[PDB]
Amino acid sequence: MLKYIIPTIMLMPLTWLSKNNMIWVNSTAHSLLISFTSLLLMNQFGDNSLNFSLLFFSDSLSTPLLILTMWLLPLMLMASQHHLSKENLTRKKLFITMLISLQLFLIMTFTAMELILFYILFEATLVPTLIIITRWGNQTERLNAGLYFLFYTLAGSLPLLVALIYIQNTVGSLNFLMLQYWVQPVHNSWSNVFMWLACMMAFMVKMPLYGLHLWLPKAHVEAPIAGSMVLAAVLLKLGGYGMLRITLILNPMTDFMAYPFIMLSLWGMIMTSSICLRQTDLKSLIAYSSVSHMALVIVAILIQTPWSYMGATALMIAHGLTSSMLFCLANSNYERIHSRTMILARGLQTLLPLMATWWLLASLTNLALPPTINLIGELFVVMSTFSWSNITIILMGVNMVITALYSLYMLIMTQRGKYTYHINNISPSFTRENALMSLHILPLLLLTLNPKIILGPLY
Amino acid sequence: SFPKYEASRLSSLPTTLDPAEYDISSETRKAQAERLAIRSRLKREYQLQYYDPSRRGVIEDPALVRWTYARSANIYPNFRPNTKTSLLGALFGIGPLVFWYYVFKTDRDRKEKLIQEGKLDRTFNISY
Amino acid sequence: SGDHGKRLFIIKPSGFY
Amino acid sequence: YLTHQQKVLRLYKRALRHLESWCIHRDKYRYFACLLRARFDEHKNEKDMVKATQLLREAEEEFWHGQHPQPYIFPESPGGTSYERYECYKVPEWCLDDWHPSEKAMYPDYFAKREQWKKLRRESWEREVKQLQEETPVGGPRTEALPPARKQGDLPPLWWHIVTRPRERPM
Amino acid sequence: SKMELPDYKQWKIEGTPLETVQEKLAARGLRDPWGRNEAWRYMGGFANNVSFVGALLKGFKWGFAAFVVAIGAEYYLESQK
Amino acid sequence: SDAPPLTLEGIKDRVLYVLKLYDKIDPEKLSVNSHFMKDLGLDSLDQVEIIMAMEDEFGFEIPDIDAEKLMCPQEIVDYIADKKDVYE
Amino acid sequence: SGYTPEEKLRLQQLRELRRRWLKDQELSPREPVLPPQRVSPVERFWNKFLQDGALWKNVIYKTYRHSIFAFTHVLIPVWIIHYYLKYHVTTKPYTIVEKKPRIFPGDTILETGEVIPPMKEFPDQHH
Amino acid sequence: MNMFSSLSLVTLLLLTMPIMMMSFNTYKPSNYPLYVKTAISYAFITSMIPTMMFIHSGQELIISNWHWLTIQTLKLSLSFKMDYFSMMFIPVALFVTWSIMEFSMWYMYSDPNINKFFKYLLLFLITMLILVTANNLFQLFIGWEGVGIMSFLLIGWWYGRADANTAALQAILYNRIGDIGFILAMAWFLTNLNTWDLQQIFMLNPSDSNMPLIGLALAATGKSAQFGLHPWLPSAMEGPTPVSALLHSSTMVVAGIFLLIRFYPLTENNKYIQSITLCLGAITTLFTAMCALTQNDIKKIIAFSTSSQLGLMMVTIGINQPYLAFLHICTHAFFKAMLFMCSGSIIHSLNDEQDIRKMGGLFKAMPFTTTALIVGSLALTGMPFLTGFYSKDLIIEAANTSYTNAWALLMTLIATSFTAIYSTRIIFFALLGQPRFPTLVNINENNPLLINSIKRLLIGSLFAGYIISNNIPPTTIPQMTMPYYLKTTALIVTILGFILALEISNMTKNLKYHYPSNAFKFSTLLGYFPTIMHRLAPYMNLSMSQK
Amino acid sequence: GGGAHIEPRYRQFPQLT
Amino acid sequence: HITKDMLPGPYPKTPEERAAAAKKYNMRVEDYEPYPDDGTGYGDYPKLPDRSQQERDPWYDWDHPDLRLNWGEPMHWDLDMYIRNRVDTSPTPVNWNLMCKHLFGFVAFMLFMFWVGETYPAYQPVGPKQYPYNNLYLERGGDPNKEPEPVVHYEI
Amino acid sequence: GAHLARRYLGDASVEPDPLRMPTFPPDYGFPERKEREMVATQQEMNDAQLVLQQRDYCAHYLIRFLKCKRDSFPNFLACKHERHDWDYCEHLDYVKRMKEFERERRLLQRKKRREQREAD
Ligand SMILES: C[C@H](CCC(=O)O)[C@H]1CC[C@H]2[C@@H]3[C@H](O)C[C@@H]4C[C@H](O)CC[C@]4(C)[C@H]3C[C@H](O)[C@]12C
Ligand SMILES: *C(=O)CCCCCCCCCCCCC
Repeated sequence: MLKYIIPTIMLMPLTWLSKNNMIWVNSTAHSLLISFTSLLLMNQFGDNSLNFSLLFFSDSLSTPLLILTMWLLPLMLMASQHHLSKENLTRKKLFITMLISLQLFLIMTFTAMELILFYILFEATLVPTLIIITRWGNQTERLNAGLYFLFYTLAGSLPLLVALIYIQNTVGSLNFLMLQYWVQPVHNSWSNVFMWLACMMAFMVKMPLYGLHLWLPKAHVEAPIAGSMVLAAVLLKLGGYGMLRITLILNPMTDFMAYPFIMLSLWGMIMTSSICLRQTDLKSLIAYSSVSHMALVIVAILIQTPWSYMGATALMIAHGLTSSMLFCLANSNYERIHSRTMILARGLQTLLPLMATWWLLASLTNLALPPTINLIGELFVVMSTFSWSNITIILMGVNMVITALYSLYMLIMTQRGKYTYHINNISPSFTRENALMSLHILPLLLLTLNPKIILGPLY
Repeated sequence: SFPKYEASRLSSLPTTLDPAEYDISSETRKAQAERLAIRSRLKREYQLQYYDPSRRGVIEDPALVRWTYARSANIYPNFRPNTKTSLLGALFGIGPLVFWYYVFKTDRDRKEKLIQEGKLDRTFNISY
Repeated sequence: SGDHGKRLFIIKPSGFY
Repeated sequence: YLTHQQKVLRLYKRALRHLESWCIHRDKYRYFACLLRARFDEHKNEKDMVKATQLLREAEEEFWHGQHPQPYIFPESPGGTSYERYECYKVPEWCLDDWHPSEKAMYPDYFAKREQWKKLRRESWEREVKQLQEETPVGGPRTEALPPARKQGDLPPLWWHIVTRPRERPM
Repeated sequence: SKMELPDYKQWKIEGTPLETVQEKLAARGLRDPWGRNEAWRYMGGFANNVSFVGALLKGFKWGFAAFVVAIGAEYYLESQK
Repeated sequence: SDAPPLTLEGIKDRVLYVLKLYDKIDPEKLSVNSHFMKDLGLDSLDQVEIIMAMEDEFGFEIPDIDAEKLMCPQEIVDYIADKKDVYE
Repeated sequence: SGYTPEEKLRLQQLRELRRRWLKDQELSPREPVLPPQRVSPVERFWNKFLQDGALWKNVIYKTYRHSIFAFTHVLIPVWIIHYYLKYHVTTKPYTIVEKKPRIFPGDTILETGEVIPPMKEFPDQHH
Repeated sequence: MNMFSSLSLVTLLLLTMPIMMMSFNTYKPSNYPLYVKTAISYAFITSMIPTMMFIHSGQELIISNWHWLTIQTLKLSLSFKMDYFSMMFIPVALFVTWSIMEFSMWYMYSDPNINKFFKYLLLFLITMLILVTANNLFQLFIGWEGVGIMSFLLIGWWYGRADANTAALQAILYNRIGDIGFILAMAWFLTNLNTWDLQQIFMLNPSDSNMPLIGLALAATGKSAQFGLHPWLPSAMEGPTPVSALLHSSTMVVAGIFLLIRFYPLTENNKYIQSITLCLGAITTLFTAMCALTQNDIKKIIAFSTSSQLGLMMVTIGINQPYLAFLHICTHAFFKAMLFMCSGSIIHSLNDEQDIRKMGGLFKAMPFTTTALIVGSLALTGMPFLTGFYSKDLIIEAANTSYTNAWALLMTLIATSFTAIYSTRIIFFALLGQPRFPTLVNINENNPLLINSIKRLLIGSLFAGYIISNNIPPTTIPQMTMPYYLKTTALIVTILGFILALEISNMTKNLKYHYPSNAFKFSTLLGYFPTIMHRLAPYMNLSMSQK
Repeated sequence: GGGAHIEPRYRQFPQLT
Repeated sequence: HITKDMLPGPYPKTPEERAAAAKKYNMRVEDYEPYPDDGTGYGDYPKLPDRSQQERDPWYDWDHPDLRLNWGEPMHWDLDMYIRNRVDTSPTPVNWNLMCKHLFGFVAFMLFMFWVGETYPAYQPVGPKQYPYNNLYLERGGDPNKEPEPVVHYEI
Repeated sequence: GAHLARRYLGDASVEPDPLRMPTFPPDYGFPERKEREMVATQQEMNDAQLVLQQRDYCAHYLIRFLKCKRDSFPNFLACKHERHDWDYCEHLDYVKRMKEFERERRLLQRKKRREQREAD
């Protein structure tokens, strides 16, 4: 796994030693190049995962998230340069460096062979994000939302540290491969009930979970387009990774502890979908929309059915590709009207023909149009709930409906409408803007041709 | 005869049956004129920018911002121990959740025993 | 079509790009 | 506002249309139309303001249960068959600027005159500002009516878009 | 193009129900102000129009005439084997 | 629908020919610019009927506010010519 | 009343401003100036060859435009489909399953020379 | 065999070749509009070669031509189900599409995006054909959504018109709701059963299939616009007439019933589905006509006029008539779609006028239009030997001569006469009476292209429906024996509708003032189901969302 | 559009063929 | 770049504070009044009519005739939900309760009548469509090992 | 429905229940009932590829209808006469269906009078 870590590092001198005007190109050229080598990680095996050394390893589940992250760095740069053109030379190198490190932590995160090492990198991954969101934020309203991240450490990380340590002392090791064979039946006790909360509450907040989501709508409202993409495309997906792996040792306790979590989503999905119809912001509408899809994953992981895991893998993938594109698509308008309000500009299909083609294209797969992977996973999970419980179909049906209702509305409100008379800076779509969307939509469909690469490890 | 329509939230009254507008006195003449001039001044104030070639951008509406601003109401209003809405309002958001707690749980508890006794059909069931 | 000429100019978005 | 005197007309013309759709047939329509106008001429000579004020309440309370179940509406007017059906094709004029050079090379002549059209959109703008400051009451302008240009060569202020507003049929 | 507009006294109520309104209007003590306006809806080449019975029986004369020949031809083509 | 063209000269009689069937007017006294109230000795209530005929004649509604002021045939032509953007 | 003198005078300007303005929407004979663009000779062949028409010599052109579809859009795909069908589909089990052909009285089978026993004599209804 | 299967799959791929030419290359602009039509023309021929072989051999072929996916003990493929329905329903759809194909090449000459217009018309056709030929629920599901989405754009072609945006989402809202049962059905066949391939589903013959079928019942509730999820189907008439002609008259609306037929072996034994479906059509089949008796919109009336025909189809399935109901699908499509096109002729000469009360004097002023209007109506009303009568007389056989609910047969005939009632109210204003259109005459239909379009679609109803009956092989024991009045009750009540409406129509000529009536408005205002359920329900979901 | 082969009328029977 | 004071704020509990709010959104003091002081916390925003956009005249030449909203006008707290696309509260054609109850009649009427017909359906007075071979026991796949009960439907 | 009306509006017992029909012994005074033969045995029906509902006693005629039909291709008006042989044979069965019912109807009506006097 070193063959991808060092060249990722090597971008840092390239980001710095490079000439003045080739800073963007050089990283873009190689960053795209590295992802090509990333595809090599698809050498999975039917019975065994891929174990390089004691420090990194990637199974079938890990790789698809790895490809998305590496595939996503160049796309983040493309959108970035428009708003950074005015910034001075030194800072751009600073911002670009954080992404390179952000990718470095991520790629090492999902490939980590030892849980604590994963725990360490998990905490590290946040640090670049906070700078990016804060240092180059889009607002100055001082929301004072620190308590949420303080709450994260209090109810999340910090408890997780103790439980991880406790397991090692008791079981004798935290190497996931060892855990496969030394996993012990976790009987019922008040201590274990406390241990269980330590292994999961940390990942629930990041997904996020309904009720615990207050940071996400306000995190995107301020994070720049460069910061937003990784957050919803990668950072949200960290929790599922650990939750899928960590849940290896929480049985049978999870058989009843999941219900308060399951109910939060099952009902959480509808609540978020409805509010989006009321939202007054392109990004915020996507925010809760993000909570919607992530809610489905939580249910899949907890029930731990062979189909749940398969469907969960694509939902993170498709949503990551979906929302990431939506932010870029939404941020395309921001490049003209410099606003997040959804009603300030309307009828843009009258002036941005090819832009609307993406809008219609992206929205189609947002609501899980068949046979796209957006629906393969989402439709995979819906069936699994039926064996767990037949009643669940009511909420999934309602959620899909409303998710189909607001998804087309946002498209309807903006593109299908009458142009704003006073607006007078709707310039034609630039090559960069259209190119960025195209890189998103295209592979999203291609994977539909071959589903065997994001089916998860159960396949 | 012609039973007058019962005014409802979803059915605004017809314009030519409201008794207010049939008589237009100073108590109505004064108000009507003030709004037009106020509306006119806004049009005049907006008319400059709309028909001024210099502008290249989007008008920063002050009405829109406040409308958007008011939506993001986070902590500024409201009091914690306000029994009128806190207890009942909190129910709309925590009430139905417990209702599902028994719905699915009862079936699964119900379902499990049947399997323990074979009282449910699974003979051709694999996907789970 | 129906009448010779009678051609009216079309205002369009700039399609080049 | 608008006075009840004009409010008489707002039911005179509208009531016919629902009657018109009810009449359907042409001979019926004129005859029934004469029936309605005859009723109007029952009180058309009534000059009592109290009664004329009071001779409109029932009419509005009378028409409600006579209104058409599916009243007819003209095509191009709001709610009609061609209600803004072609707004999706109408294109703003101000977008002319962003036209690519090669694209503009197809119509060299038309764009040449526009520069003069915009020319008087710029030079005339300054005096157009003052042109309202003699017809500008304090306390905000009383109405939104506008004056013409009291000279030669200029144009009434606040005119650019309406004069340059697209045509009814883009295609 | 030039759209020659015919004479404006062509539209009239004589011999058409438009004046039947006028005839009944005498008892009503008025007159239609637009008597000549809608004379075209019964003038100009719209005097005769087949009613519901005629609509279904549009052109059935020729088919009816040819129908008898066709059915008989079966006897003509079947009597001789 | 092939082409439903519109010409001001052709429209000229369409507005005026509407008056040519009125039973409250002498056709010859009427002029292109004649004011209805004074030159034609008419009234607003009578003027309402003329405005209506244009909607059956041409097929497009007329606002109540602007219908009244159209006391001149040229103005009525202007309303029809200007609303449909007909200039020749 | 009517459009007040200022309004009517205004309207004269506004309307004429539009009347004169709308005249700008036509085009000059050279405009819309399009570049030369190349021409494929076989299209040139019909351009000069179709300046006459004729009975037999007009359906030939329309027939020719209908000749392209026969092989380009139809015959080739069926070769592709059938070729792929012949080796890349038929060579697999249960990729194609066709219902066994019907069986009728008075029928013989090619394979084994099979025989379908004739049905019993009917009760001999009026027929 | 090889020839039969190989030549069959060409249509689906052949139709898609023009689409592949829209995303690529710029070789020949200005000729695509004809390009697509000829492909269907060519496609029809390749859609008739299977017709010959199928009838002679009855070779129902299921072709699995890929191994797409595989889960534990599952396998998905891009397969097709070459069988009776595809071989017999495809030719009609192309035939209608072929007529509509050339119809749209003229009507939409006013649209610069005409080329875009065809970029989607050919798309929908592809999805619909894939749907019917689908051998599995998933692949079948794909078409269930393609028709849903392709409708969205085509419904809302003129995106400016608020009616399009509201109506387009109204249908999408309903269309999605139907899928809830669809996704449910897959789950049940995945939990209790283990696959989504019809081979295993039918052979296993489920013993308790109430739940899976209940989802199927819902599937047709909104997609086919049955009552309870009906209102959207008329809403489609806020947009292009040619768009309404194919999607919402002949091709998409048939989806709801089709699934029940495609699952005929399962639907037979469970009568719980039959009753509600039988009753569902019963309430709808009259509620459509009962509403339609006094509606006053040419395009919407046709929609309602189509609605009742669709509403009755459920009753036909509700009476357990698998293959007899199938005929009503093809038979209705021909003229009704032609009526849309005929309504196009009226709207053309009228220059964008649609009120039924603004039409008349068209018997000789519109000779060709008048020509085909009666045949569809007479065929629609059940004229003997015509395309619509065969189903109308045949379908009423079992329902009135087999075990059925007492109330089910009640509305069965009450609306049956109403079927002809609005037709007379239509042909009256449409053709009878002196002209009532605006002063200027824009009437002209000497357009050869449309005459070709009318020619092709005028013939089929007269003769094709008759022809279709002969070739199809036996699959049922026809109930040729029954009381004469029951066999002729349709032959008795049929003439009543014309006369009864004629009694209603002509008495309105007399110069007598009118009188309001509640029922005159309850049916006219659509029973208040849309006027109410499309205000509060949006308000409930949205006004209550913020809390 | 062969040069207006149909000349529309005003309040008249259509100029058919 | 907008002043703090010109943004939504607390509930004004005195007319003097209310003076700004009405002025703030260009609403005369008479037309202005906010929600009741409670935990709802909707701020100093006004209480505009619960009406849709289609009700407003379109004939006026608005800045935004699409929305029928003029620049500088206030917006209903849920004006987004009252837009032309969304819920419409224009005058209705028929009486409210009766309109709702007009739906109630026909739909409620039909459901029960089916159950009435379910007890006494309609049919023909004929016997079963008789079949041979043990009532098609074997045709239906009946197990050959265990023969069914003998079936012979005699002539008549 | 005269039969529907007379059953419930009249005495319910007299009319045999359509679903449970037949409900009385086959030999309730009905001697020497000739058997109903089957021309086409199990083999022929199986190879005929016919819907079970399409399979009955009269179906042995139904085989003849299509046999000509398959060879009739491309034309279709060549096997018309053969159809009536099965249809008329089907026509007889419908009457039999009507005749089968009455033997159940008569017994219920007749038995009422016998029992009425047994306790009058
Ligand atoms: C290979 C050929 C190019 C021929 C050329 O040099 O113009 C390609 C390019 C343009 C195509 C044609 C155009 O798309 C339209 C032609 C006329 C009709 O629409 C039928 C298809 C039609 C016959 C097409 C056949 C083939 O696909 C063509 C003919
Ligand atoms: C019920 O479905 C039909 C209503 C008519 C019943 C017929 C009653 C009169 C004739 C009965 C004797 C003849 C047998 C039909």
